[PDB]
Amino acid sequence: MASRILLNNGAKMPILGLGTWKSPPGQVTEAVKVAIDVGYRHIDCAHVYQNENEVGVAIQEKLREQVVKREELFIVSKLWCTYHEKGLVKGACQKTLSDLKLDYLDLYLIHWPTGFKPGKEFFPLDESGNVVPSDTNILDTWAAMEELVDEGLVKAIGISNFNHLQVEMILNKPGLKYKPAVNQIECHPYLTQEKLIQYCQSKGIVVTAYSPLGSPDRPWAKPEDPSLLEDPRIKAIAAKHNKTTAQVLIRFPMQRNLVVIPKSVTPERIAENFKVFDFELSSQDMTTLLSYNRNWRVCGALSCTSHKDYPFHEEF
Ligand SMILES: NC(=O)c1ccc[n+]([C@@H]2O[C@H](COP(=O)([O-])OP(=O)(O)OC[C@H]3O[C@@H](n4cnc5c(N)ncnc54)[C@H](OP(=O)(O)O)[C@@H]3O)[C@@H](O)[C@H]2O)c1
Repeated sequence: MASRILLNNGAKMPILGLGTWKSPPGQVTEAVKVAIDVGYRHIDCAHVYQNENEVGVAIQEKLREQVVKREELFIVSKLWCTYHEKGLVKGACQKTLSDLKLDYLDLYLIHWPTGFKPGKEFFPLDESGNVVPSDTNILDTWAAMEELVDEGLVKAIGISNFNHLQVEMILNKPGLKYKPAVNQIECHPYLTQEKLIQYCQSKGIVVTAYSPLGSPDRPWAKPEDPSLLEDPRIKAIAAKHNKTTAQVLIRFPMQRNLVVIPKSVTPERIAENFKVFDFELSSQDMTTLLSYNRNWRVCGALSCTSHKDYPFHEEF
């Protein structure tokens, strides 16, 4: 298992990264410092997570300490839904760069295919609770992303939570200049994503698996929801390999040629989650884990279900 995967922009992306959604601002600086100290070279960020300033403090300190060089890091962020308009994309990217204290991103993603009305609120609502869309379309937002490459702000551009017809819309865009390098999607044994993964990989688009542990800290969790980390069948596979359940859940996407971005703020877990390059799941293990699919989504975008670009009506 090599540590990096080749993207269709010619750059190499570390297959293991640190997630930062829900990482409290008063803990994420230490989390990222520890991660870099124990070998992580890829951090997954987003403006909407409201902690990029604190992530940036950690990155900058480790660069200043010469623990790593900038070229060895792979920093990812995402354009939030209220910035899909042509005239807002550059400023949104620049705010993320300023907060992360970087002069380029390795990868910048359209966070969701749905554009929302610009303004201070990340989820602008009408008086009856529906998200207010913007009349921007995917293709014009993509052209704005391409301009970021040509201005030197980002090395690669990609998409997140795009279904296969939305990916196809970009691939078929008139005048397409840069293909998406990555589609970042939810993926784990309860949402195995075979169809969308095969489609993206067949087009040379690398898939990143988010919520690989089932996001046990997601704010809308209910006690009755399935729990990957507690699933006795997954625990049994981990026991057989003398690894933790989380380690199996991280190794699983790696062996499907995916990038994976588990989140933790706990130093011991940050280190544990990186120790996944020393064992192999068998083909039988892989097929058994795939068999647990139940089309269960952590991130269903349930308040956007009437948006014209809502991604999860299509089968994939
Ligand atoms: N593009 C998108 O729309 C999108 C959506 C969702 C997520 N993401 C990205 O993907 C990242 C990962 O997904 P996620 O944050 O939803 O959840 P996740 O990585 O599946 O799970 C994170 C949770 O697992 C716990 N955990 C981590 N390592 C563990 C271990 N070894 N043993 C036991 N528990 C462990 C963490 O606890 P502690 O932190 O307390 O240790 C935290 O509660 C996000 O942070 C974000 O960067 C992107």
